[PDB]
Amino acid sequence: EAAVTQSPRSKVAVTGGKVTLSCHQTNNHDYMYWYRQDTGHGLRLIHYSYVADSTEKGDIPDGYKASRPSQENFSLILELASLSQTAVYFCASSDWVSYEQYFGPGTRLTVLEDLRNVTPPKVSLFEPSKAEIANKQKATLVCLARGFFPDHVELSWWVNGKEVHSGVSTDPQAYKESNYSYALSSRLRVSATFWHNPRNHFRCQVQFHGLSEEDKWPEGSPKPVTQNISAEAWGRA
Amino acid sequence: ALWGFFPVL
Amino acid sequence: MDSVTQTEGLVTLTEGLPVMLNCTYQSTYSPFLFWYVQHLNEAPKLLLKSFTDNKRPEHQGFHATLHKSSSSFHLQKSSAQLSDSALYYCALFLASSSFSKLVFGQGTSLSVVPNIQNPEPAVYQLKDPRSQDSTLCLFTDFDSQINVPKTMESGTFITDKTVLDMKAMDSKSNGAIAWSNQTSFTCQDIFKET
Amino acid sequence: GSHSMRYFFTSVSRPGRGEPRFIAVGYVDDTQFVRFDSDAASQRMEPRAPWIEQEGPEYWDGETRKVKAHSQTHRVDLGTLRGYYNQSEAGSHTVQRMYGCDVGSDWRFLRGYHQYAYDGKDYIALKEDLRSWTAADMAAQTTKHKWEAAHVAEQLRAYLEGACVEWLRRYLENGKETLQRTDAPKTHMTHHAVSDHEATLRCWALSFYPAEITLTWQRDGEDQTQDTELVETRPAGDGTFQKWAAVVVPSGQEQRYTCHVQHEGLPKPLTLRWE
Amino acid sequence: MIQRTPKIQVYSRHPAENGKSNFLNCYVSGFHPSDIEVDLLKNGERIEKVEHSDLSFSKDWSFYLLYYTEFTPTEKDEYACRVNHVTLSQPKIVKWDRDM
Repeated sequence: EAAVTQSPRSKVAVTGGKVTLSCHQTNNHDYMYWYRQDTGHGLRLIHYSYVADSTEKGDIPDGYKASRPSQENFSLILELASLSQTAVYFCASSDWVSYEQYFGPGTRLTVLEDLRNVTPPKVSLFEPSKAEIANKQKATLVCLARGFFPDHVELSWWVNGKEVHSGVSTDPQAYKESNYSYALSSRLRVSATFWHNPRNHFRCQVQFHGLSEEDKWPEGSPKPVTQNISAEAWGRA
Repeated sequence: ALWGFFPVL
Repeated sequence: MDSVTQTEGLVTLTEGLPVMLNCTYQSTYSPFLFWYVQHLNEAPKLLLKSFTDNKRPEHQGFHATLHKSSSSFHLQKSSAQLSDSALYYCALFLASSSFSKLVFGQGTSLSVVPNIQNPEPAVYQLKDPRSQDSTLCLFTDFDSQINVPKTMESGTFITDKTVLDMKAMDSKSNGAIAWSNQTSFTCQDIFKET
Repeated sequence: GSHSMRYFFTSVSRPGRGEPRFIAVGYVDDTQFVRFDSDAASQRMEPRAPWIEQEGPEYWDGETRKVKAHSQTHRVDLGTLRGYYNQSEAGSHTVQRMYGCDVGSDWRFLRGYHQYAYDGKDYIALKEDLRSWTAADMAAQTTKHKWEAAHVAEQLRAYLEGACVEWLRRYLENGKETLQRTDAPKTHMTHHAVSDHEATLRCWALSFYPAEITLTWQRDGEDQTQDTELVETRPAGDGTFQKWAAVVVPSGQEQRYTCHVQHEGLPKPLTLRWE
Repeated sequence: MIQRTPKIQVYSRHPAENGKSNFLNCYVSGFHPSDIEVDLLKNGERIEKVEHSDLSFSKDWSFYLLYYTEFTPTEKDEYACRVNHVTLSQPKIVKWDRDM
């Protein structure tokens, strides 16, 4: 029943810019905490709070400020963002039993030197091997998303206008192919009978979290905003 | 030094 | 002075085998330790506590015994399942002379792999029809005990193995994908060991 | 000899004010060393002994954030108990809390305390085994069940046998000249005629440290409380304590009575007779 | 619920000697609840510069406070302590008797 929410879920920032991470909680908990996680490891305390209108320094407070305007809300503030602040940020809350801490969903933040390198993915759908269909009576479609920077992406599969989860295997983490290029892949395996039916529509959708409308972008190139990019194929005899 | 755990009634 | 040490990196384990994730600590005062778990794309939640009486249990299948003499709080389970694949945090609660805080370790990633009963290793080539001469290699239906090679060449990329589940009766598929930027690239020699 | 460290917390709900009142004081034996008052300007833990002044900025920040959390907790506790006993908001109520540890003369843990009173009456207390709770009524049973679920006793034991004792020894050393001294009582007797057949003998003990003292009257070498007046041990204000005991005796029988002074700084117990 | 009336002790820090600077103490103990009014008096007149200890209590939960001011005792100056508490219908005055 105890639930913590965070906003935003994703942020792309410039070095020297201001970032505000928000946390909301209606558990009637006096204690709130900010943690950062680095490359899927570690959980280091930045700032904490036991009462509204007061904040305490954690283990690693440098470059961060925090604000607790009410019992419900706990802000994390980066006044001058640096490359070292790229991480996943978790908010947490507890009552007096402060070893039982309840975490928020997390915030993926990436800080960059300039916003020019931010690029949406190119999504490709690779059709099944006929050798696989003949020998195993199964068809593996492969979705490949390439050429995107940073790695704030979500991949989904869509069969006949509906999202599927069964028969799906997506890479847990995106792969850095170049310094400013990521790749992600997924598999959708269906039966040979299903792939052979011309009615069946297959689509892989990649949601790319890029810049927000507030971010300044020069004319010429299209702005790399939050966008969905798909590739699709149909059943064939 | 004070206790650092704060139980309620 | 008050710290936690966990098993470094990734622990890979076959389904049905016992879990053993190490946690040691340094504590000034009488220790209180906790195990936290984070599943992929989820929040960290509490799993179990070091509390009584004499050492033993909490949470589900998972249990941990505190040995104060050697400062151990290892996470254990009798039979690992595929759903147990997660990130596990051992934590030290400091609240004696200082303000209540949890000190987390680095976390140990657990990867539970399936026992592929009838392996049928096969390398396939797949094409992107919208692009001219764009191809891709798929290594599938292999055993969980074999090693998938990593990239030695620039331009050529190979992914780590993933597990695919077809809710079609019993269909666990290990799979690895490879692609490149070269003129003509074979699929048979890229998934070659070392 | 033996030593102790105690913290005393008083929270009083104030019906005519915007906030309740919270006061926290730290004692080592009979010397107070820290204070916090929710109504004071600083809003920090404050030094009250010379020897605590050698502690650094981290100690004072630490004690400040901790005592403020105590203050907030005991503020909520007032509202909780008001609900437990189904009392209105119109009246003023008092929550008191004490905790701390005793050491022997070898400076090793002897006893630990953790107890509460609501409106002067025992609410909940930790037993000497340090695993159990004495809950007076059904309201305190609700508190007990909260604490057993959070394993509070086990965590408290860690403080009282660990952090409490360690910090006590640290203070005892830093304030060696003050806390480890023993001042023998300066004693004298006074005589006052209350009537033509009765007289008051008063036995004085002055300038002694620590506060622990036994003043007893005897009549013909036999303990006499039946007519003895004994005032509470009072502070002189300079770090030493005072106490007196008086008996109303028949006139002409003054010399049949003896006062007996027992104190640590006294090599042998003193016997005093009116001359 | 529980109401305990204060015990009042008026005394000097050091044995009083005329013309020598000293401290006048008023010690209120054994009272409940904690709300209390304490005044030190010189010839029935309220003394301005009076300080007090921080609120504390005894094993039996009863409160105690020390009120004190620096003073120079003389032959003809009278001193007292005036205390009011919820248990007392009128402020209680206890005179300083040095020769007790």
